[PDB]
Amino acid sequence: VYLDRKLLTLEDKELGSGNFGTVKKGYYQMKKVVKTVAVKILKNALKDELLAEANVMQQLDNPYIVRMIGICEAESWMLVMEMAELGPLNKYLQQNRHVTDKNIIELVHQVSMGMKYLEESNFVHRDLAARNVLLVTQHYAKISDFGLSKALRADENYYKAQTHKWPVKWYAPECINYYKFSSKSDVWSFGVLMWEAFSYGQKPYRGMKGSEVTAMLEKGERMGCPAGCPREMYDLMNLCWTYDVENRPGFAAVELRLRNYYYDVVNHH
Ligand SMILES: CN(C)c1ccc(-c2cc3ncccc3c(NCCCN)n2)cc1
Ligand SMILES: [Cl-]
Repeated sequence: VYLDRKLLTLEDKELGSGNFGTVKKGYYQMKKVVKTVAVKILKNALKDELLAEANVMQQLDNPYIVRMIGICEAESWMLVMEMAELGPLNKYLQQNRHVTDKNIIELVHQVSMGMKYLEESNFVHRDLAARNVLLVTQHYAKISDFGLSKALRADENYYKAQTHKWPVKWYAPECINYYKFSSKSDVWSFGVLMWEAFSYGQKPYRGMKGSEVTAMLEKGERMGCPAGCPREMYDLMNLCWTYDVENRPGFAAVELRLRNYYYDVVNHH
């Protein structure tokens, strides 16, 4: 949707940055109330990527996915989104070390619900990481950052990339080796995201080059169990890290395992 620039107010507060430009906090006027927003502003191919990112967000409607308000064509191209005011999950857990395991399970289960919907909708995220999980509240997570997302063709269950700056530590072997991105590749990333969440926002494969990560994975080696991570949660991360794409579970199976485990945790102690 095309938004009116006069109805938008930008704050000095920078929420994010990259080659595209920045993300700033703002306020947008709705029919009656005013809405707090996060605005992706482009620096003045880069314009087309923003419109495709808006096109994907327009098509998604789920409680666990950041809602887009619209696009604003003014001093620059802007993508206006509802703000998840607690911000990225990795930074939040680095600053709040006392969040319980039950609370982490709850948040990771919400991400899996959002991804089950994306899988059902036949979109591939291609940038699933804890930095792209945003907190609305300490008990409500949403998936953001659809800049690399693709709508799958009607005849294929994967997107084939033509070019190769990629978040390689979050990518499945088939992505790195064959440039093929499927919902199962997003499951691998989700396993890295789970490790990050139970490691209170620690970076995965710390001190390792992307090429050293690839070699460790090719040898059947994986990151260890995070300190105090429940065994059932670590077993699920390893299942997400199944090398062969055909034996790796899809998001329906991942979400069901997280649902049953979470409702078992809440029913106990
Ligand atoms: C508390 N704090 C430091 C903070 C930082 C970032 C956000 C925030 C919220 C957003 N909400 C909706 C869409 C994008 C959002 C965004 N984006 C950019 C990077 C995300 N990988 N950042 C909020 C608070
Ligand atoms: Cl990386």
